[PDB]
Amino acid sequence: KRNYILGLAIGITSVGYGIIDYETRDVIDAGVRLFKEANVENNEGRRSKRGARRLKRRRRHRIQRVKKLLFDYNLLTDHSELSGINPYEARVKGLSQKLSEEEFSAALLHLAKRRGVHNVNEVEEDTGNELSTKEQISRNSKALEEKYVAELQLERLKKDGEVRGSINRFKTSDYVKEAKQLLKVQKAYHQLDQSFIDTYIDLLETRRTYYEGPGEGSPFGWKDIKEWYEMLMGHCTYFPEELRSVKYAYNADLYNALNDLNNLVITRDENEKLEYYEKFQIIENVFKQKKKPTLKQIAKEILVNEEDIKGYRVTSTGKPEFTNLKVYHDIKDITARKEIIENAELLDQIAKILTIYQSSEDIQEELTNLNSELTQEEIEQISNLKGYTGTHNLSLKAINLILDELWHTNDNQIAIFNRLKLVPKKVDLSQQKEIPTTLVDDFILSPVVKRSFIQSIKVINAIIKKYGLPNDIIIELARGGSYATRGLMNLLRSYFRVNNLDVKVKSINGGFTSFLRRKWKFKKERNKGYKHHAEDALIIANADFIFKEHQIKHIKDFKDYKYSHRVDKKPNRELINDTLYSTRKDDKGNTLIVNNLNGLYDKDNDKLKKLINKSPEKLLMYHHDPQTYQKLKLIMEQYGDEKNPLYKYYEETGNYLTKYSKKDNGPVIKKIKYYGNKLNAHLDITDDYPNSRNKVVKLSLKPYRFDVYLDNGVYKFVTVKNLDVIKKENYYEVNSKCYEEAKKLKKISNQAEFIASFYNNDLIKINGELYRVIGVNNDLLNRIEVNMIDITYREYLENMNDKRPPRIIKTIASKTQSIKKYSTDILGNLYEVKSKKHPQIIKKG
RNA sequence: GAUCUGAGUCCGGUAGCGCUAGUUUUAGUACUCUGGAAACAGAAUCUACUAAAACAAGGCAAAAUGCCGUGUUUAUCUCGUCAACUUGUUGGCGAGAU
DNA sequence: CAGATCCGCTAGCGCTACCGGACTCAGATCT
DNA sequence: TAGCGGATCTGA
Repeated sequence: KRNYILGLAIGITSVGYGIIDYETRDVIDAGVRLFKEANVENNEGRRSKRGARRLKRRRRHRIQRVKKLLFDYNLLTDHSELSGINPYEARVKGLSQKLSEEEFSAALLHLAKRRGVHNVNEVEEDTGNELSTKEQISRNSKALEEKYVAELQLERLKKDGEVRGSINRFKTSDYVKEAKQLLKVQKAYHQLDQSFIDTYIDLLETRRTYYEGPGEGSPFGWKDIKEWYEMLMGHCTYFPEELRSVKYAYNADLYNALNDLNNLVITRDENEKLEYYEKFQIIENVFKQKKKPTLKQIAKEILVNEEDIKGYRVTSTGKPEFTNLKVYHDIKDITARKEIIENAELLDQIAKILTIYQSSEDIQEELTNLNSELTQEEIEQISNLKGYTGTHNLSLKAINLILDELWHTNDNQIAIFNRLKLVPKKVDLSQQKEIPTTLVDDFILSPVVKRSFIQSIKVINAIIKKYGLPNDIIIELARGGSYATRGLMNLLRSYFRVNNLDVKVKSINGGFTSFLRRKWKFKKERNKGYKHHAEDALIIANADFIFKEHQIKHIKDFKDYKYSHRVDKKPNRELINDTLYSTRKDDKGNTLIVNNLNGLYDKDNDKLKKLINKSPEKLLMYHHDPQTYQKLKLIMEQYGDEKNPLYKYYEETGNYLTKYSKKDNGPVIKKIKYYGNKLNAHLDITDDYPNSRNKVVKLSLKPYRFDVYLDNGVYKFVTVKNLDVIKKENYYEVNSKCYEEAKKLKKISNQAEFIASFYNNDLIKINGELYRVIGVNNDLLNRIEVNMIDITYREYLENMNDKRPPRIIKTIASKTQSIKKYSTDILGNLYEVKSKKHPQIIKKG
């Protein structure tokens, strides 16, 4: 309808937008789009977890396979009990002496339990004494050439009293050697075939390789290593369809050499290009003779002085180096025969196999599959070859055409490609009115910048739909430098050009932006709010106005900012905290969680003394076996003013605090249990633990959403936890039984139906005040955590400068008058919304 | 100044494979009382060590052996179409609601 | 009963493949 | 990775 200049202030957590009229030169509308910062830590934690689960599942499956092996030979049965057997003593006995089949099974299962590290027996480094594994097992291996793993572990068990810890890391080769000696001794007495020993040793020593990955039933798996490398490697810079060539292919190295030789500038020829018959001679007398060509040796072939040579690439003060064909010389040494050397395609295939396949056994198999001329011995020699990794940026076909052209003409690669006329094509389809959001995914960015760009693209789409095609689009960026910015503008320019509705896209300069902000008065203070980002976008468009066209600016006084917050309705997230707590019934009859008090001998840690001063009965050692408590409390009161008597007592005696003993042999105490506050909100894990005397729970269960119900005037509130959502087929469905049960506790009438359903960062209007919901604080206490939409509560309190903690909790009780649900579009327009009836299905994909 | 190419260093990712640990329970041993006027273990379950087994709730798979589960996108409603393996949720157009 | 105050939340390495960026150098084309 | 899930505790 009306032309305008649109400013954008892309941040990590915010995309502020500002729309300034081209004619009146004043703001039409400005707003902010708030979203939680994308963090590499989130996905790295998810992947770290996925890997830990696979590790734990792999270990359990290996234990189960070992158990099946023991069953098939009747060594271990369901009637036998591993319990009561010390596996360390059993292993040390088995290395030299016969042992029973149940104790044999105990030793074998313990060996299969801990296998040792494989990454270190390949590469091990040692520097004195350190908290590293590569050095710890260095020291252990020093202690191993004398004795096996089990004997050293048992010796440590007698010396320090314990085996487990950082001291207990060893190599898989040591474990395999010990197990092999154990099995060699044991196979005489027991009925064990050779095949059983090899099967067990594979179970002990076998792990997946990094190129083999999970089972191909996984979404993360791959059928073959060739396909694994195919999806891994990039695509050609000119031919998107074509995959990159491996950088040590013979044609790629020839291409690089030809490129170098064309950069050569010779004066005696009075021309800048080198001759063809001369370049071929150089390449056939220097590059094919030396592993690394030398410019001085090139001077001999060119028959001209070195200072006449110019244009060679050089790195700092080093010699002028040229790109050399390592594959050609490597094949040349192992194979003197010239049919392999002559056939460049053979070197290309050999280099591709060497780069693709990570194992030497795989390389030999695929070299045999090549059915080439050279005999199997040279196949083994190539298999032993190493140093081939990475990919050349160009594809093999592009390299072939380019080198065929480079043999004759001395033009650089860009000129040859321009004469080859490959014209870039814009990836956007243009058949969608909105900017495609897939382009941001296409570009490689930091996760924070990628999410900010997606939000910015949707903001641009909404503005174009609401107001019309911008006259100009103007962008800033907080993170990513100017590189990500230029990618965003390449996207936007490509879309506008291909769709023929071209709009200028410009990024105002950071120095010029600072100059503009310094001009006049734009005060920046702490606790400004998101209106700060909105004002920055307005100032960005303001900067553009100065460049192309400051009196009576509406930017000075504009209390019309609209704040849009992203709503997170994504199911299946972190359900519950990973810590497992033990509970204990008190005298009264309430279930109390048990908390351990760690770091007793720490100067900074003074909790143990506070817990004694508050109430000593909270300590479990006061109630049970009180004499060590009385000794500890004598130590406690003796120091008094000292903040942590435990560390001081240990320092004076030289040893940590030990539990009371008349023989003075009592064990040292590292942690102390005390009684915690009673818990109502918990998840029972006690079923996992048979015959558990006391109930063991996980805590802090995360809510998904809460539905506000209204019966007979009083407002109710039902919480749907992340544990109540379960996945089937392609979708997520909340549990009907769990929802009905949770409705029973809140005792909502059957005739009542709910006002609305609230997800995280959803707008709610309680008693005429509108805040966005953070989450339900207490399900039983009927309180929900909220936050102010325009400014975060912490910043508002900091301006308010009060003592009260920055946290607002609202109670949905019998006294609240109204509850309303509001939604804002991405632009920030706020709407009262109508609710559906009881959402129990959410789609995935 | 910005694309392209290739020599390096230095950071950041995405996936994969493993290591030792951590929380908890059970069992055993130590240690704590008790008969003990003797043998024996009755309690206590606090403090350590060792083992096995459970670690986001769970869901698949059949053991001819293995896989998934903590991220990425997402304002709400009606409207006639079109899938989903045919009821309520989702591809797309319209329309409301500040 | 309504805020305020108090209190916890798994962890270190150790490799691998391929993708990206900044830099600095030697030369291409575009603006 | 500093916000979230909660329990206590004073007013009473």
